[PDB]
Parts: sequence; structure tokens; C-alpha cells
Amino acid sequence: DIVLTQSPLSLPVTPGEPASISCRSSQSLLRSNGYNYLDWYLQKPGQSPHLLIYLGSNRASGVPDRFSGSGSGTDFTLKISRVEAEDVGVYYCMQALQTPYTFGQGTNLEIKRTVAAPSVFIFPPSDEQLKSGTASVVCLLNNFYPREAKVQWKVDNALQSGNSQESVTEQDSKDSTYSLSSTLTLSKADYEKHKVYACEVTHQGLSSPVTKSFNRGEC
Amino acid sequence: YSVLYNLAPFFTFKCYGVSPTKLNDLCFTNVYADSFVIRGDEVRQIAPGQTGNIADYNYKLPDDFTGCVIAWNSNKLDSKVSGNYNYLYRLFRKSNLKPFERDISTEIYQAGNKPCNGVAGFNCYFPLRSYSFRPTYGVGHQPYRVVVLSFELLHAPATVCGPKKSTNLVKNKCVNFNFNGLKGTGVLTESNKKFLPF
Amino acid sequence: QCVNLTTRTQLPPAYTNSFTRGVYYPDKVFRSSVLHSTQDLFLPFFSNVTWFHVIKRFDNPVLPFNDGVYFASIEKSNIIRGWIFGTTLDSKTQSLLIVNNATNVVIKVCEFQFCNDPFLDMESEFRVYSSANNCTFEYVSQPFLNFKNLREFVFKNIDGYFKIYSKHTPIDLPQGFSALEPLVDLPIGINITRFQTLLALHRSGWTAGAAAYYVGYLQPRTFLLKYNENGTITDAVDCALDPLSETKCTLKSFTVEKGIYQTSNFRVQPTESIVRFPNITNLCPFDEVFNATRFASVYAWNRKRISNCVAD
Amino acid sequence: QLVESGGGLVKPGGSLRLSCAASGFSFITYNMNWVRQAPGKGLEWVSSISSNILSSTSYIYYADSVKGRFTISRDDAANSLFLQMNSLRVEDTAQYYCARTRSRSVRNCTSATCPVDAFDLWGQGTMVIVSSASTKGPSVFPLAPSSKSTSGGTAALGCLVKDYFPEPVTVSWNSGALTSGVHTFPAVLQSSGLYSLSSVVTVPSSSLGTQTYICNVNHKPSNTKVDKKVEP
Ligand SMILES: *[C@@H]1O[C@H](CO)[C@@H](O)[C@H](O)[C@H]1NC(C)=O
Ligand SMILES: *[C@@H]1O[C@H](CO)[C@@H](O)[C@H](O)[C@H]1NC(C)=O
Ligand SMILES: *[C@@H]1O[C@H](CO)[C@@H](O)[C@H](O)[C@H]1NC(C)=O
Ligand SMILES: *[C@@H]1O[C@H](CO)[C@@H](O)[C@H](O)[C@H]1NC(C)=O
Ligand SMILES: *[C@@H]1O[C@H](CO)[C@@H](O)[C@H](O)[C@H]1NC(C)=O
Ligand SMILES: *[C@@H]1O[C@H](CO)[C@@H](O)[C@H](O)[C@H]1NC(C)=O
Repeated sequence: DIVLTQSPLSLPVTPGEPASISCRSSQSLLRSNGYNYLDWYLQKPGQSPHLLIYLGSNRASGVPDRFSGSGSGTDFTLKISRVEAEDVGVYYCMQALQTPYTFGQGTNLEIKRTVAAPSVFIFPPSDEQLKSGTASVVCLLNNFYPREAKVQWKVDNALQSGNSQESVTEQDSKDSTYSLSSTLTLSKADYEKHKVYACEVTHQGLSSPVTKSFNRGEC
Repeated sequence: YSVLYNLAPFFTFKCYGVSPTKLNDLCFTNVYADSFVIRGDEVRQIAPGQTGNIADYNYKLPDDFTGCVIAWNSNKLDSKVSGNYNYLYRLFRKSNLKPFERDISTEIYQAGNKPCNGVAGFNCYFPLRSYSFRPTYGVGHQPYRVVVLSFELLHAPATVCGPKKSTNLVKNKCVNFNFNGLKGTGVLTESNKKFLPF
Repeated sequence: QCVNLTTRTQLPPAYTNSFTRGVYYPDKVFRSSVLHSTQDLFLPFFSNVTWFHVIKRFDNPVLPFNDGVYFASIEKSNIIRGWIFGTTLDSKTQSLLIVNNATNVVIKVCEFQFCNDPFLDMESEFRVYSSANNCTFEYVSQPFLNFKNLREFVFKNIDGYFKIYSKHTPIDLPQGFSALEPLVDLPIGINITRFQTLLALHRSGWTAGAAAYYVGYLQPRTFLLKYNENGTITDAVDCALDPLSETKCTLKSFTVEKGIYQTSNFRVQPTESIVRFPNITNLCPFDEVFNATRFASVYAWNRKRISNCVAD
Repeated sequence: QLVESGGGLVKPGGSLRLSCAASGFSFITYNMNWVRQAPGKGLEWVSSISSNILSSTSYIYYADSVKGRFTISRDDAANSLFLQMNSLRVEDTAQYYCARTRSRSVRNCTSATCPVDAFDLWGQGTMVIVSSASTKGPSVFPLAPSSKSTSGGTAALGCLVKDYFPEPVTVSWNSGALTSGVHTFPAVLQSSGLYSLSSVVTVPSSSLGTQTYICNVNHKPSNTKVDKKVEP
């Protein structure tokens, strides 16, 4: 088909520095007329996948002038004058050859404040949850930026995978900080079989990862 | 001409051409009846020799019409609570539209020097513009329904005359008469003769 | 969708007489106990007409007919269905259609697309045309319908009116007299110069019953029509067939007494046109008198006696 | 495009009905299409159709799987679009964006190739899940405050809800009186399908022994209202 891989999207972007995202083409984007039939859509999460630049190197739909397209053929990139707090969203390049088109890969924007120290919360499961047979432990992240954070669960010096889920809140309109919830679900029989439970939080704003450990059974 | 007229909707029967009184005593051949809906004060644009947006790009009337138009206002059957943008008219064109002709061709207007291949950019816009119909508008934006009737004499013979609601005829009593449009001096006595069906 | 026929066997057309056929009412005027002479397009008496027989014989010919087509046919089990009228019989010209199924008749003058072998085929197949482009008229009326029945039809296109005369009687040409009453007037007002007969084939590949139709010419002449006491036409007399009928037409009576009579004059028609002229052509410089640079004044006009040239 | 109708639990062997609703617009002069979306990276395109004002019989643009399974229809008289589904093999999540195209003119488009300009009327508000069982009442568990991340002077406590259907849920603290330190996190999709949501609020430690904190959990589709008090 026409499946293609976009930019690796693990790009650290700071305010005051332009961000370039490039996706290539398997074949030439030339049908009928010589116009550059390539699009870019700004899919900010939550409401709608809007657009920023339509086909050609022109502007439409009231897009700010900071976003502009360049290049043709198997060469295309974007230029941003200055990233803002309202530009967060996954990216995608839309090629207008045929209606059976495939989709690329997108990731939300990354802004490096490097000043908001994360606040890590851990909550032991309640006695009612233990009686119900499901032990749910939650590791919270508060007042940290940007959204990316390596959160892992360690039990008896062993990494845990396949039982942890992460939920990322939207950017706040007051202090512009993200929040992350990491909920781990384990059976009661496996819960009483262990002694130590903890979560490790890794962020770019910390010299070392923050690890806080608690033992089950405490009031 | 006694059922389509004399009705509750307001009749904008201000037209020039055939006499309204003579309508009941006219036998036209192959009348063309077309109906369309407009917005507000566009009724004046449907006139012979009129110059306007509709009269040059949408519906051009020739120098001779041999008849006139009938228009009425309907703010109930052509309006909705939400927006009613289901009726459109052409606004952009390169050349004048021929009278008594329809050109259903919605293409990109090349207003500027740079051509557009079906993509509207800066110098290219879609000719079709949509009318705005709401019950809260004023007189200048109300939906108006206009029907056009054109009478002419073609190669087809006279077959549209009809009864025309002739109410007459009496008993004989030596009274002079008119037989089938021709006046007669005789009498309408009874007859014992047998006629063929034709 | 059209299907070509390859089972046709070539045979020359036959001929038969027209003893007492082709008479019809000139108009819708009632007459009684009179012998009225009128001038109208009439089929002459004792005139040869073309005979076509369908049985494995198929007869669907094309022959030019400006106006005045006489159609008569002995018919059983409804083999004949309809007729085709037009000028070029294609989509470029307006053509007239006559089709009747078991319900009613259908009249549709339209620019139909005609194939080479149009015919009809219980009966549920309708394959005579493919498309319609330029028409706005439609007409639907009451259905018109061993040897048992005779169907005679006369079509005339005068002053834009398609006059149709019909007569069906319970029964070669039979020896009898029947007046074809008018049936329907079509205000089409078009041009027709060709005809084509539509035929129905029974499916049992296909089988065709025994049916024959007659086609006769129409000529402008005068008849002496007789109306009885109660309005029906009894007999008709041609006024230019034989001298006895000429005397009958002149005296306005069907019986002539013994004696000498005068009817008309013996005139000899011209054969060829003879018009020549002095071969020498001289021509004139009409240019120097029409496209002249200078024209004389009104009070003193120039006069030129142009002679010995041609008037181009 | 404001609100699109059609959503709920449907069996894999059942039928689906999708309809769009919007406000006044030139709806008959646009060749709208359908676009799907995944929770991960990579969206999907369902089907495309053309308006009847540009072509007499319009244009058809189908892929292989969406020709074999999906169907589309139009009305040309109202502000609705039809997307039926006679059969469904594998369809876990489907948003079915109701976007139009930024092209009132169509040129040099055959039955299998047509360039598009832009989609600027994307629509959200519907969600379909198969094999989702039925609605289950939420269970609320209070979490004891911990004075470690917010230091000694401030303690953060919250209410955790578990095993609830569907996604929309309302969580409030002190009937909306407490607005300082409150933070509601979005839920996540579990392997069993039953969602779990968290919501915590930070309060000073001096008010733990004199003020009562009660969380209100409201679930409109299940008509469940639970008021849980949090104590250390
Ligand atoms: C039959 O018609 C032909 C004209 O085709 C004519 O010459 C001939 O005399 C006719 N025969 C009879 C017996 O009238
Ligand atoms: C006979 O022909 C007319 C003309 O189209 C049609 O409407 C009617 O249905 C036909 N009748 C039958 C029985 O097919
Ligand atoms: C044939 O079509 C043309 C154009 O469509 C029209 O002007 C003309 O009147 C039509 N012919 C008849 C006999 O109506
Ligand atoms: C009818 O058509 C024929 C040939 O198409 C032509 O010779 C004839 O002059 C036409 N008659 C009229 C009245 O147009
Ligand atoms: C008189 O006329 C009627 C119908 O017009 C007809 O049936 C009848 O036979 C006529 N009388 C005679 C004696 O023919
Ligand atoms: C008049 O006739 C002459 C002779 O053929 C020709 O040369 C000229 O062009 C015509 N017209 C005028 C305006 O002189």
C-alpha cells in the first residue's frame, strides 16, 4: 500500500526554538496538475482533528502565520516560529493521490519548562478493596511538565509489566502543568504473596529518579 | 384562472404583457411553466430587459416575453427553525447567460491570472452562493416563490382553448343564436334526426 | 435491444385489386338522402395495391409515403399490432409511434432510435426502440381492437392534422361496401415521408400466424358519395374511372336515362419543356452604374440605355 | 457538524445505524467522507461519497474491506448521513468523523482516484463498543490522605471509583464548595473493559481533625449517586 513512517516524534522542543517534523513519500505526489497535493492536520486531543496547512504552500482556515510548509516531491518539512501552550496535539501528513489512503504516526507536542518539579503520590489499597479481592494501588504525578514520564512498578526487585495503565490529564489553563495517574491492578492472592510495593518516576526535570517505597499492612 | 388566483397568499401580480381580463378568453399553445424560489426583493430582477445578478448570470429574460410572471410570498413552507441553506444561485460567471437557456455547469471561476484545477484558493471561488431563509428575517430576505408563464404561437394547432366556463343556451322561441362561435339567425328547435358519434 | 431475423425468405411483393375500398367520410358533416360531390384525397376504384402475406414469410418493408396511406388487413388472433411513421426513422428526426398492448393504445411521437428489424413478441416483450431524446407529447386512448375480422385504416397528414379513419367489420379483398368513420385527430403538425409495420411473433424459436395486410395509394380526385335516409353512406362513384360514372357524376344521379350526354373536354397534356435563348451572352457592367464613385444630382439625372446583355 | 447520533452496545451479528446532525449549511454541495480513529497512533478512513449537485449519479470510492462490509447512503433532502453495517467482524472502537471536504468543485476524478483538498468539519460525540456486556454500577473506595508529597502541613486525599459503565461520570468534592487543590484525572480502558477513574484534592493538615470531606460521585446513564466520606 502507501503506509509510511513519519518523524520519530521523540523530539525535545523548547520555547524559542523551531520544531521541524518531516514525513517522506514512497512515490511521487504528482497527479493531474502540478500542485503539491499534501496536507497537514493539527489533531489537538479532546475535541477534533483540525487542520493547519492545506495543499500547496498557502494558508487557509485562519491558521496563525507561525506554521508554514515547504518542500516538494520526496522532501517535505514544517517550520514553527515559536511553540505555544495551545499547539499540543498529534501530527499527521495527508496525501491527496487517492481516496484509499493510509495514516501515519503522531505524538503530542513536548515543551521543556525544566522548572516544575514533579510531585509523586502513592496510595495504598483500602481494606474494602482487599475484602473485594482486588488490590488497586495508584501512583500519581502532580505539577510536572511535560507529559512524558517513565513510570514503572517494582515488586520484590522485579519489574512489572502488563498490569499498569497510565492516564495523562490535559494542560491546565492556570499554571500550565500536566498530571499523570498510574493505576496498578493485582489479585488479592498475589498481593498477600509479596511484601513491598512501590512506583518509580523518571522525568527530565530530575537529576535522579524519585523512588518511594511503602509496605502493605500499615494503617 | 379562478383556482390558482384569489387565494390567501399575497399575489404580486404586477406584470406587463397579456391582459388579466383577456386570460379567460385566450387560447395559447405550449405554455412553459417554470417555478423557482428567491430571497426578498429579487422579484424585480425577473423582468424583460432587466439588468441584475439573477438577470445576467442565473435567469436572463429576452427582449420579448409575450406574457408576464406570477409571484407570491411564503414564509412558512420555505423556512425552518434552524438555517435553511438548501437553495443556491450562481454568482460568478465569465460570459453572459443566453436567454431562455439553462447551463448547469458548476466549475471554478478563473477570476485571476493563475488558473485553479478544482481547488479554490485566493483568486478562485465557487460561483454558487446559498440563500438565507429564516422566519425572523425582514421583507428584503423573505423567501419568495415566483412562477413564470410564457405564451406563444407554435406549429401545434389550437387544442388548449377549452370550455372556458361558457354558461348559455335557451329554448327555441324563434331566437337568433350563435353556433359554435359562429352567429346564427335560425331557431334551436328539437330534432328527430339521428347523428353519428363523430 | 434489437434482434435481427435471418429466417426471412426473399419473395417479390404481390398485387391485388381495390374494387370497393378506400371510401371514408370527408368531414363530420351530417348528410341524408343526398348525392354530394366533393374533392378529397381518395383511393381510386379498381386500382392495383400491394399485397403482403405473413405466415415462414415475414414482410416488414420500407417505402416512402408523403401522405395518404391506406392500410387494410384481414386479421385473426391479433397478429398486427402497430405502425411507424417518420422521415428518416432515427434519432435525428421526429417519429410517430403506434403501439397497443392488451390494455389500451399508446401514441408517442418522439425522436426514437430505430433498429433494422423492429417487431413485437403471453406477450410481455417490447423490443422496438432504445432511447428517446426530443419530445414532449403523449396520448393514450381507448383500445381499437379461418378469416373472421377486417381492419381498415386511413392516415392523412393535411394542415398539420393526423386524420385517422377506422372501420372493423365481421367477415383477397371482400366484395362489399363500408364507410371508414373518423376515429381520432392528432394535432402533431410534423413531417412524415416513410412508414414501417410492426409485427407480433408468437413464442412456443418463434412462430408466426397467417396474416395479410394491404397497402394502397391515395390520389386527389372527386367522388359522388350517397347518403341514405338515416345517415350512413350507401355507395360511392368515382368521377374519372369510366365514362358511365363520369355521366353519373355530371348528372348528379346514380341512374342515367337513354340519350347523349356531354361531360368534359378531351385535352392533350404537354410532354417536354422547350425554352432556349440566343446562346450569346453579353452581360452588363451593372457595377459601373451601381457602384459608381459619382452620382448625378436630382435636377439633372444621368440616363443610360443599357442594351444587349443579361440580367444577372 | 455539532452532534452525531448513533451509539451504544451492538452485537457482532447485529446492525448499526449512524446518522449526522448539524446546523444550517450548504450541505448538498460537499462530498463528505468518513474517518475513523484509534486510541494509539494511526487513524483510519472508512468511506467517501460525492454530492449530487456536481454529478448526476455521483461518485463511489471504496476500499476492499469497507466494500465487503460497510455501506453508505445519502438523502439529498435533509442534514443527515447514513452509514449502515449489515455485518461486523472486528470493530472495537469507532468514532466515524463526519467531516466534509474543502472542494466545492470536482475535476478529473474517476471511479477509483480523486484528490481531496482538506477536511475542516470533523465531528465527534458518538462511540460504539461491541461485547461490552451491560451497564454496571460504580464502586467508590476512599483513599486515606498521605502527608508526604504535600509535606506535613498539607494532605492529599481522594475518592477512587471502579467498575463503572460508561465513560461519562461526575465527581465533586463537598458538593462543589471545595475548589482548591481538586484535580480530576481521565479514566483508562482496562483489559476486562470496565473503566476506573481517580480524583484527589489537597487540603491543609490542620483541617483534617475538624472538617469532614465527602466526595459525590454521580453517574447519569446508570442513575447512581454515591456520597462517600474520606477519613484518615
Ligand atoms: C398491377 O399494378 C401495376 C403497377 O405496379 C399495373 O401496371 C398493373 O396494370 C396492375 N394490374 C392490374 C390487373 O390492374
Ligand atoms: C401497456 O402499455 C402501457 C404503456 O407503457 C403500460 O403503461 C401498461 O402497463 C401496459 N400494460 C401491460 C399489461 O403491460
Ligand atoms: C429539439 O431539441 C432542441 C434543443 O433541446 C429544441 O430547441 C427543439 O425545440 C426540440 N425539437 C422539438 C420538435 O421540440
Ligand atoms: C419532409 O421531409 C422530406 C425529406 O425528409 C422533404 O423532402 C420534404 O420537403 C419535407 N416536407 C416538409 C413540409 O418539410
Ligand atoms: C335508421 O337509423 C338507425 C340508426 O341511425 C339504424 O339502426 C336503422 O337501421 C335505420 N333505419 C333503416 C330502415 O335502415
Ligand atoms: C462595388 O463594385 C465594385 C465592382 O466589383 C467592387 O470592386 C467594389 O468593391 C464594390 N463596392 C464598393 C464600395 O465600391
